[PDB]
Amino acid sequence: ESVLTQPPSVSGAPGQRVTISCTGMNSNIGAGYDVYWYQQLPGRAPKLLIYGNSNRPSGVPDRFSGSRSGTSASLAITGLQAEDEADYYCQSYDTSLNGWAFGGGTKLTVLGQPKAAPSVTLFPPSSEELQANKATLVCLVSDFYPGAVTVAWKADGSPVKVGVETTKPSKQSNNKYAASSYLSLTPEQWKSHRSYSCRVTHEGSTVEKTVAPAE
Amino acid sequence: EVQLVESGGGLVQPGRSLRLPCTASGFSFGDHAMSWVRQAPGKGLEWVGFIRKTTYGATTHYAAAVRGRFTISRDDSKSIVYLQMNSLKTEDTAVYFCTRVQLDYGPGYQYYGMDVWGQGTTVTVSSASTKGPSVFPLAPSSKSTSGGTAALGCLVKDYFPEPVTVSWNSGALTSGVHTFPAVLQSSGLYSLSSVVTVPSSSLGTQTYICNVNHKPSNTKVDKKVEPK
Amino acid sequence: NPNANPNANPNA
Repeated sequence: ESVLTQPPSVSGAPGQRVTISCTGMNSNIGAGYDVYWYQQLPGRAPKLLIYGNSNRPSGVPDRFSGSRSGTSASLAITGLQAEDEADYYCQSYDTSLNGWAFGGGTKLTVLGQPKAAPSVTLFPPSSEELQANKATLVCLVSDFYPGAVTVAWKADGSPVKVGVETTKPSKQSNNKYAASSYLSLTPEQWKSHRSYSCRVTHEGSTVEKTVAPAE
Repeated sequence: EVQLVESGGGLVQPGRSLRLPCTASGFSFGDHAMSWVRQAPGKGLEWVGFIRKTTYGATTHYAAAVRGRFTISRDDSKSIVYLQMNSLKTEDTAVYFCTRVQLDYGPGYQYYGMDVWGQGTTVTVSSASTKGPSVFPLAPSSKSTSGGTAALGCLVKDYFPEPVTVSWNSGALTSGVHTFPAVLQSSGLYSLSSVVTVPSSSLGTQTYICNVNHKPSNTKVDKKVEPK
Repeated sequence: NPNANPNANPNA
C-alpha cells in the first residue's frame, strides 16, 4: 500500500523522449504538495533533478522537465543519452502518513544495442556439496539485452518459491546483462523429484533448462 | 564545495544501537534543516526524518517506520548532524544518506527538497557470525555446452559478511568471466557464483581454477573446476 | 498554501 507509485521501468532509444509518471493521491499531489524528482545514477547517491514540480537546478539541462495535474506528476526526458540511465524517484509530502513519501523508483534504460537473447545454464548440485549434506541448483543467465527477465523454478513441473533466491540483472563486461538464481534443497529433497527446471523469460521468449537427479 | 560526509556505519546485531554522524562543510550549516534518507539493498529510497534549524528550536519529525527508535540531533558548533538508531532490526539494513534541505524561495514559501546528498554509509543489521565460504565447482558438460562453448563456474556458498572477490587462473582469465552479486539467504548467510564461458575444445586441456578471497574470515580458496 | 505546513516543510 503506497501513496505514490511509479512504473518499475521505462525505456527509450537514443535521442528520443520518455515520460515517467508519479501517480499520487488526494492526500499528497492532489492536496497541492509540491513534487520533487531525484536522479540516482548506478552506484551513486541521488541528486536533486526537479524541485517545486517544475524548476530545474541551475546545472540541470532543459532536456529534463516536470509537470503536475490533479493527483499525478510527470518527468519528461528528451534527447535521451546513455548517461541518462539511472533510477528516477518522485517525492511528495502526504497528509495521511504525515511524512515525505517516495515513489518506488523507475529504472530508465536507453536502448543502445539490439535485443539479445539469454544463454542459460542450469547446474545440478556438485558431488562435493552433496558430501557436505547440501544440494544447491544454480541457474545462470548471461548475454541478454535489455535487462528485463523472469526466472522461474519448477520441481516435477510444480512451481517452486521456497528455497529460491535470485539476483537482479547485473551489467556484464561486454555491456549485456546477466542474472543468477538458486534453489537450495536438502539432499533428500533433491533426490525426491525426477526433474527440476529453470525457465528464463526475456522479451516474450522463454529458455528452459532441466536437470534430473538420476542423470 | 558543499560536502556532507556520513560516518559510523557497519555491522550491528539486532537490538543494539548505532549513531551516525554527518559532518557538513562548505555552506552555512546552521541555516538549513537536515534530513536522513535510507535505501535497503536493491530497493527504493525511504525518508527517515528531519531536524529544523536551531532558530526554530531544532525540533524533529520522523517517519512512522522509525518513530520511537531513531532520533536526530545537531551540533552547530561542530557542523554535525547525528542519526541515533536504537533497537536496530534486520529491516533497518540500508545505506543511510545525510542530506541538506534546500532554502530556495518559492511563491510565498520556501521549497524543501533535498539539494545535497552525502555518499551514504552502509548499516547491516544481522545476528550472523563471521563465516568463510564453501567453494564448490560448477562443472561443465554437454548440458552446459551450446555451439562450441561451455559454461563452468564456482559456487561461493554460505559466507558472512560481504564481500567476497573471485578471479580465475590467478587473474589471467578475464574474457567471458562474470561474477554475480550476492544473494542473502534466509539463514542470514550470503552466496554468489562466478561463471566463465570457454571453448568446449579447451576442456580437458586447459586448467580452470577459481580463486576466492573472503577477507573478513581471512579465507583464501583455490578450486579446480573439472569437466563432468 | 499547503506547502507552508510545518509537518511538510521544515523551513516554515
